[PDB]
Amino acid sequence: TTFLIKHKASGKFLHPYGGSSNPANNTKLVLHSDIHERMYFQFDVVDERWGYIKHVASGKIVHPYGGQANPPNETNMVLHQDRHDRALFAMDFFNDNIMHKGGKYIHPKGGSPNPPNNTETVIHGDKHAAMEFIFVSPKNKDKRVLVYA
Amino acid sequence: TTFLIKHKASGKFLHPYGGSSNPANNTKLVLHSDIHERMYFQFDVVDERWGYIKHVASGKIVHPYGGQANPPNETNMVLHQDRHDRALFAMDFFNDNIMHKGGKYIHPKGGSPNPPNNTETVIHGDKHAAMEFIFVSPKNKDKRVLVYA
Ligand SMILES: OC[C@H]1O[C@@H](O)[C@H](O)[C@@H](O)[C@H]1O
Ligand SMILES: OC[C@H]1O[C@H](O)[C@H](O)[C@@H](O)[C@H]1O
Ligand SMILES: OC[C@H]1O[C@H](O)[C@H](O)[C@@H](O)[C@H]1O
Ligand SMILES: OC[C@H]1O[C@H](O)[C@H](O)[C@@H](O)[C@H]1O
Ligand SMILES: OC[C@H]1O[C@H](O)[C@H](O)[C@@H](O)[C@H]1O
Ligand SMILES: OC[C@H]1O[C@H](O)[C@H](O)[C@@H](O)[C@H]1O
Repeated sequence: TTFLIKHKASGKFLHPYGGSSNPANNTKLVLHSDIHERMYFQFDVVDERWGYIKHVASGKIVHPYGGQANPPNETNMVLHQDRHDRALFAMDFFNDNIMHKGGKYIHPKGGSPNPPNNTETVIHGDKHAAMEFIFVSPKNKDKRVLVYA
Repeated sequence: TTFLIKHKASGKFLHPYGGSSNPANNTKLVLHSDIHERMYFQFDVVDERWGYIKHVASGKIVHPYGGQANPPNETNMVLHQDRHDRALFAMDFFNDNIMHKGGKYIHPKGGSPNPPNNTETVIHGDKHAAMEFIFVSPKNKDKRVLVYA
C-alpha cells in the first residue's frame, strides 16, 4: 500500500529534502507541505511489526544517519539504499508514531507542533503530540490507510 | 495469516466454548489452555484497522452478544455468522489488546490475570494487564505474527 507520512500536529508530510525521484544516499528527510509522487512511501514488512520505510520513487529506505542500532537523540533521519536491521521501524497506527528498532521515535527536529517547511526529522526518545504521525491515502490526505500487508 | 489469540497474562487462548469445528450462533468465547485447529483465527480487514475476527474452522466471526454498536460492560463475546458493523474490531498489536468498534475491549470476565479454563470473555471499557492479548503462530505460541494483510 502506498501512503503519505503525515505529521499529525501540522499536516505536513515526510519528504526527501529537495524532493528528488532519486535522492542520493544520506539525503535528509524533512517535513514539507507539498504533495507529489516523490513523497510517497511504502512499508516492507520484515518481521511482524518491523520493516523498512521505502521511498517509492527511488527504492531507498529510511535510516538513522550512520546506521546505529541505538541512535542517540537528535540523530538525523536520511534515505539510504542499504537494507539491514538498523533500518527497521514499526508503523504504530494505534498510538500514531513511528518507532525505530532501538525504541526511539521519528520527530521533527526541535519538537514543534508546527514545524516550517524543510524542518529536518530526527530520532528522539520523547513521546508527545508533536511526534505523532498518521499514514494516509495519496488520493485523500485525511483518509488513514493500512500500511501493513 | 492464521493465528492464536493468546491472553498475555495467563497464556490461555481464545476458544469457542466446547471447541466445535462448527459452533452454533451465539456460542460463547472462552479462555482455554488447549491448542487445536478449532481455536485458530484469522482477521479479515474491512476498513484500515477495523475488521472481522474469524473462527477459521467455521467461518463465523466474533460479536458482542446482541450485536449492539455500544455494548455495555459485561456483554458476552460470542461467535455468529452475521457480518455487520457491530462485529468490527481492531487488533492492537502495539498496546496488545482487542478493541470493539464502540471503544471497549475484550476481557476475561471478572478481570483475573490467571483465570481458569472455560472463563467467559466479555466487553469492558477498562485497560489493564489482564485484558492484554497477543497474536501468535499456531506452530509457536511464543512467536508473534502479523494479523493484518
Ligand atoms: O468482566 C471484566 C471486568 O472485570 C472486573 O472485575 C474488572 O475490574 C474490570 O476491569 C474488567 O476486567
Ligand atoms: O525539501 C522538500 C521539497 O523539495 C523541493 O523544494 C520540492 O519542490 C518540494 O515539493 C519538496 O519536495
Ligand atoms: O546513514 C545510513 C548509513 O549509515 C552507514 O553508512 C551504514 O553503513 C549504511 O548501511 C547506512 O545505514
Ligand atoms: O528534536 C526533537 C526534540 O525537540 C525538543 O528538544 C523537544 O523538547 C523534544 O521532546 C524532542 O521533540
Ligand atoms: O471450551 C473450550 C474447550 O472445549 C472442549 O473442552 C475442548 O476439548 C477443549 O480443547 C477446548 O476447546
Ligand atoms: O449475538 C450476536 C448477534 O446479536 C444479535 O442477535 C444481532 O442482531 C446479530 O447480528 C448478532 O450480532
